[PDB]
Amino acid sequence: YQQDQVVKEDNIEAVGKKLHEYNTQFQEKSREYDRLYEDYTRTSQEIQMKRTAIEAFNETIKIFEEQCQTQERYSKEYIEKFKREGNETEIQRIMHNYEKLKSRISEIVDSRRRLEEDLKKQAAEYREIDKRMNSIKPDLIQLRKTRDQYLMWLTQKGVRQKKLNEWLG
Amino acid sequence: NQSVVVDFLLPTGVYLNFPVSRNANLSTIKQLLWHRAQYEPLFHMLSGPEAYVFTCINQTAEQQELEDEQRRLCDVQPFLPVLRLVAREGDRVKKLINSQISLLIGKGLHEFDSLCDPEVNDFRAKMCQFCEEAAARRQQLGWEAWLQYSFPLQLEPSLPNRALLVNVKFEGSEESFTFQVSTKDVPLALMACALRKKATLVEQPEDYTLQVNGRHEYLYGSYPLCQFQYICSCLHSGLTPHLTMVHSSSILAMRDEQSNPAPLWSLEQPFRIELIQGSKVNADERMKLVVQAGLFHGNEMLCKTVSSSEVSVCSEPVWKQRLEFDINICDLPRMARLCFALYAVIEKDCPIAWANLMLFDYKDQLKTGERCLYMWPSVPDEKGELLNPTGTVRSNPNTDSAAALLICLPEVAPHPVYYPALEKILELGRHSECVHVTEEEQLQLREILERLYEHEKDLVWKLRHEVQEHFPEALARLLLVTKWNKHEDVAQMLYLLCSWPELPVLSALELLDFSFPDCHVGSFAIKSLRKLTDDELFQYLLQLVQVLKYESYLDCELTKFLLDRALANRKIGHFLFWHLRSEMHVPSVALRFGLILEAYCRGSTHHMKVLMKQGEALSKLKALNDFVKLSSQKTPKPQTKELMHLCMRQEAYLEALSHLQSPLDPSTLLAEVCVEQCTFMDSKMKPLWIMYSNEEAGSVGIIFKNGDDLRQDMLTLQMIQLMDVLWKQEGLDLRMTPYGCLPTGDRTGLIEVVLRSDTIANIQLNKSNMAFNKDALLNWLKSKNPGEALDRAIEEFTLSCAGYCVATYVLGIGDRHSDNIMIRESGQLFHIDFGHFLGNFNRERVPFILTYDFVHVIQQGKTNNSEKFERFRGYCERAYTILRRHGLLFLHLFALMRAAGLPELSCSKDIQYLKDSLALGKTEEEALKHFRVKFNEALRESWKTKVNWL
Ligand SMILES: COc1ncc(-c2cc(-c3ccnc(N4C[C@@H](C)O[C@@H](C)C4)c3)cc3c2CNC3=O)cc1NS(C)(=O)=O
Ligand SMILES: [Cl-]
Repeated sequence: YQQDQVVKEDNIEAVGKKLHEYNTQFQEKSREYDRLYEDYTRTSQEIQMKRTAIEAFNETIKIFEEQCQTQERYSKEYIEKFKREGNETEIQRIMHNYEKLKSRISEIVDSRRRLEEDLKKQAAEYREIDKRMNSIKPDLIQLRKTRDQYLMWLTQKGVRQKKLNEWLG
Repeated sequence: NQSVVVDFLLPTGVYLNFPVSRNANLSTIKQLLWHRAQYEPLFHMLSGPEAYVFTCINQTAEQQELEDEQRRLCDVQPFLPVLRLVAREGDRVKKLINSQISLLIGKGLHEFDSLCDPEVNDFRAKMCQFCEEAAARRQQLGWEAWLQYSFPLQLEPSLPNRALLVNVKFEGSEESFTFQVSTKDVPLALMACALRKKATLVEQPEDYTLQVNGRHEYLYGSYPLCQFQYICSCLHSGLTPHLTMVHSSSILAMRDEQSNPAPLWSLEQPFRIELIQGSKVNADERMKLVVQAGLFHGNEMLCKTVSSSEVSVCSEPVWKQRLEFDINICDLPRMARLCFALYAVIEKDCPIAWANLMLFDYKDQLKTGERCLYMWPSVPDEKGELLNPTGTVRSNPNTDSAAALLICLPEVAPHPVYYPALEKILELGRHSECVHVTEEEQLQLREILERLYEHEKDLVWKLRHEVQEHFPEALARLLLVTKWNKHEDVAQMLYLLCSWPELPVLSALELLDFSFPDCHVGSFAIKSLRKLTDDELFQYLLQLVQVLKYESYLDCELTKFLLDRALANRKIGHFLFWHLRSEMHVPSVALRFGLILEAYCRGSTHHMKVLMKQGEALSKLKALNDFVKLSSQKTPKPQTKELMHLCMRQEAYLEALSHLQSPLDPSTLLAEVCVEQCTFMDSKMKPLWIMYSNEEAGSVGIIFKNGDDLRQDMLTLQMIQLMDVLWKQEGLDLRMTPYGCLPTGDRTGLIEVVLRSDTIANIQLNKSNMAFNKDALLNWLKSKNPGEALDRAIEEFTLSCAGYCVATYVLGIGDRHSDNIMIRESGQLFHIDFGHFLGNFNRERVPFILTYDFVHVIQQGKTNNSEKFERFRGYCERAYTILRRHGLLFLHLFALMRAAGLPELSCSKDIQYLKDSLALGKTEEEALKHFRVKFNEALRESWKTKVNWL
């Protein structure tokens, strides 16, 4: 009784010719997916590097913010005792030193922000890769199942293993 | 440029910014800092330089107090060139360890904290405590015990009774005493005799041990001198041994370098789940998304896999569906596994991603409430299943960009519910024991258990009491016939497991496979693995590590077992460390492997120092290989070789690569780089060839290969080693050279250089005819073995060729040719670069292969020498037979390696290859007559191959 065969019956040479074609297309699409899966994994590593580099910027900035806390708390003592007793020159050094610290932080924040912009762009890549991967999968699967149906059709028909290997090579 | 601008934050609040050299050590920078600080405000408030320690944010985003100030800023390698001064004191011992662990293991310890996971926090708490105790307990005990931990004996698997001389000396004294001693002498005999040479009063022999000078290999215990690898290696070669007597005190000097730090079934309504929302889905808009779900236990389904409706494709698809499964809450087994797969479908099949969740948590509680499962991408393969129940349970680490199904396990009862304790299991399990006295089914079960199908399964289940009684080894067969989707059955089977007799190591290996998920099963398996000797455990350590990949929870028996053994034996620790460390780049295992490496490190602070030196050597080799890779594209090789050296001459490069224990063998010492002999090979990834020297020993070499994958070559070499042990254990030394191969990192590793060797292709290239050219291998062995030594050299070749012929047949390794087969000057054929195995490459069985060239050497140049050729046939036949006797060991081991995700070892066929190649389905007589037909046909083929060769 009836069974849903995808292969239309022509002859051994006609069917074997399509096995070579469908196998060639399968190996080529398998190369394509594997090329993307590298870019997937590589990007997944690169994003995770970037994500911890952002954390290191956070922690470094934290250290700078702690320095600002200290300076303001510490300066209180040696500005009263310096305002009286003449030394407004040291007050000016103390404070200009502080302004040089605050100015460095802005640069570190600027470089943090640049990496945040890279991670945003590289997240866009990752997603697009995965989208492209998921569009190629259904082709890769149906070409696998087609290739296998033609093998099984020829095996049933009684085609010798030497002949099948000519086509699959 | 050479110098870096560095930010300096002083504790007065003052900020100071100036250039310093990359090569400058931190102590030099602190001097420059104090010199500059003078002329900046509030200097007089600071204490002395020694009162403070630099702090910085390292590459792993963590603050590090930099205690060792003899370190270059380029090796400290802070994230930004920013150094902060802080108060020295505050338990500096624990601070320093916590820092070094992060850099050593690759992942930062704060990344465990960030997760806010109890399971992680309890693991760390429980295991770090456990390891800290053992290491403290190790430090208390004697020097002999410590010597056993640090340098366990390297014995042969073990007749001669010969006499041969041995050089001995003492520690410090230049002069040396050579004296005679027989093969079967216990080490004390040599020591006491060496002390008489010292006297002819002062010391006693039991406060001493012999060090094989050159290396960290010590000679002690009740075993005779002939069973030690060094002496055995010295006897076979003919060379004289060289030892050094060392005092007990001098060994306590190694031990005390540094100290370790101080210290219900009342819920019968069906199981169901709420599927809420997708997130961050990437798919084609024309298609529509479906989510298929199914409950699993091991590989088998518990019930039918119900699915969702087709919602339209978008980033944030929303279902809000109740999914009801055909199984009750009370029926669920302990390791019940809900498994998802998001599919993209044409409306009228693309697997996007998948995710698995354990229904019970690590504290035995049934999980309720919302869960945001971050999914893993589906990769298409030959057997495209709906779901992936063998896949991991921990979520995708990339929560930033990855997909996710949002679901919600409903509240089943007001108070929480657990899986019952072992007491309540044995309550239900003990009862309902019945149907004794059945004679007809004793033939039927024996027939069944001397070889599963559904008819046969119910018979095994009925006669489970008799299986335990008469067929104990068939536990795994019984475990699978047990219906895990009914809690009555699960109680009854567990009751038997508690009373089940201890199985042999072989049987217990099978029970570690993914098909046997239950905690009680794995526990029983380890119970039986606990009798492994350190030598035998080492032979399976790769496989045990891989099995962790399909464990459910972090704290498990297998992990505790591995850590137990690593803390007791430093060599096992060493190789456990690198097996784990080389997979920390793999997202699916990074956390699990991360937390274990922390535990090991905390109980192995001694070795932690050694692994740091290795890590930094490997750190520089990447940088060196990357320069060579880039240079090869630009210029010719000769000049790249001189340019490689110029990089190797540097302070940071020379010292990092100099003076470290080999990763391939921590007993082996890599001392002085021979930069003259350093080079790189012509190969796609251009792997570095680093030669060392040692005035104590003696010339070791390594290969740093980066870009290709070495896991398959390690597995293959592990197996050829395992074979060699099995052959040696039946008194057959086939002169194999299973060189060391260790994956250290992301497509990165070391390979042992076998000294005094060349490829068959290169040996034959000297005497070329350009279209007799033969006898090139035979001519070569004359120059390296003159006169009487040639007869040995031919025997080494015959013996070695036999083993490598059988090995390569059995493992199914093709693509064997002149430029990947190597001879040694001793005359030992050995194989390199096993890129493919088990028939892969296209997928056909690799026939047994004799080369004419090798047969000609075996026959000693003669056209017919059947006396000598029969010997070789016997060596092959004996070899093959022995491997069959241990066929199940190979199958079980390879079955666990399926965990590793190697392309060429991924399924039953790949395992079946080993079954057929070893003819395990046939009797030993039948197997061996089939091997002769293969042999004979390889011999007929041998002529036909070289007649075609022009
Ligand atoms: C896993 O992958 C590998 N497995 C093994 C090896 C390998 C290769 C050779 C060898 C092969 C061919 N030629 C030579 N030369 C002769 C020598 C006098 O001078 C050299 C510069 C060239 C040496 C020797 C050894 C090993 C392992 N232990 C050895 O002793 C290499 C790779 N990696 S690769 C490069 O990509 O094949
Ligand atoms: Cl940077």
